Amino acid sequence: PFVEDWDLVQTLGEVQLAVNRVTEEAVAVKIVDNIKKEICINKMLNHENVVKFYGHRREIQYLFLEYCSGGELFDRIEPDIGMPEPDAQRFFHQLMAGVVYLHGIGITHRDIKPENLLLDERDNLKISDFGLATVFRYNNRERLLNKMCGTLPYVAPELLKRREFHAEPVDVWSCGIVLTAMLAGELPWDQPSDSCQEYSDWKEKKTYLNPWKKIDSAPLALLHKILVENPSARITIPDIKKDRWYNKPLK
Ligand SMILES: c1ccc(-c2cnc3cnc(-c4cn[nH]c4)cn23)cc1
Repeated sequence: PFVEDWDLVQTLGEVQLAVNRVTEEAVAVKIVDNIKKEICINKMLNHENVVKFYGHRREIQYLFLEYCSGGELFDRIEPDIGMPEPDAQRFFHQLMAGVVYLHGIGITHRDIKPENLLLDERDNLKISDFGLATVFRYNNRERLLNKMCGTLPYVAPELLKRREFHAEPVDVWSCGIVLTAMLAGELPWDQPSDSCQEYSDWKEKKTYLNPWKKIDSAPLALLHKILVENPSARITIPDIKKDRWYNKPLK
C-alpha cells in the first residue's frame, strides 16, 4: 500500500516506513483511524534530539515523521548487562538536551523509555511519539498534571500517590530509570509503589542488590539524586548537568 508518492515498505511499530518513489527519501508514517493534540504539539517542535515532524494529511490520518535508521535505544541495551558506560553517557546527554528543550517550550513527553528513544544513522538519539504529550506551561503559567499515564517501571512515585503533581520531576524520574537500564540492562521495579519489594529496598539504600551493584559509584551517585521519592527534593536537570559523572570523561 502507498500514500501519495510514498510507498509503505515495511511495518516499524501503526507506523510504516515510507519511501518516496521520486526523491527516494525514507520517512516514518503514522496511520490513525487525542490525535489532534499530537499533530499540534509536533508542529511546535524543532530540536536535533526530537523526531522531526514533516506534516500530516487526512483521508485515516497520516503523520509524517523523521525515520531513524538505528531504531530503538531498547535494542542497544543488552539484557542483564546494559551498554558500555561511555555509550550510555552520550545517550543520556542527548536525552537531557531533548528533554530540556521540551521543558523550555512547556512540553512534557510523559512516556520516556528506551522504546521511545530512537536512533538515527549517526546514532543520534531522538525523543519519539508525542501521543501522550501535553502542555504543563502556557503563558508563563505552570499547570499541574492530574491524569495518570506512561509505563509503570519508568513512572514516578507521586503520580501513583497524588491528586496532582509537577510534570518536570516525573520526566527526570523516567530518565533515571532509563539511565539504570543502560548501565544495568535491567529494570529495578515493576512499579515505584511501597507495596513492591524492590522499591522499598532502594529506599533503604540496599545498593548491594541488583541492579545497583552492577553500576559504578559515580553514576550510582547521580541515580541516588534522581530516584528521590520527594518530587521536590529530587534533582533538577540544571543540577544533573553539574553532576560529576555527567561531566566525567569516558572511553
Ligand atoms: C523499530 C525500529 C525503528 C523504528 C523507527 C524508526 N524511525 C521511526 C520513527 N518513528 C517511530 C515511531 C514509533 N511510534 N511513533 C513514531 C518509529 N521509528 C521504530 C521501531
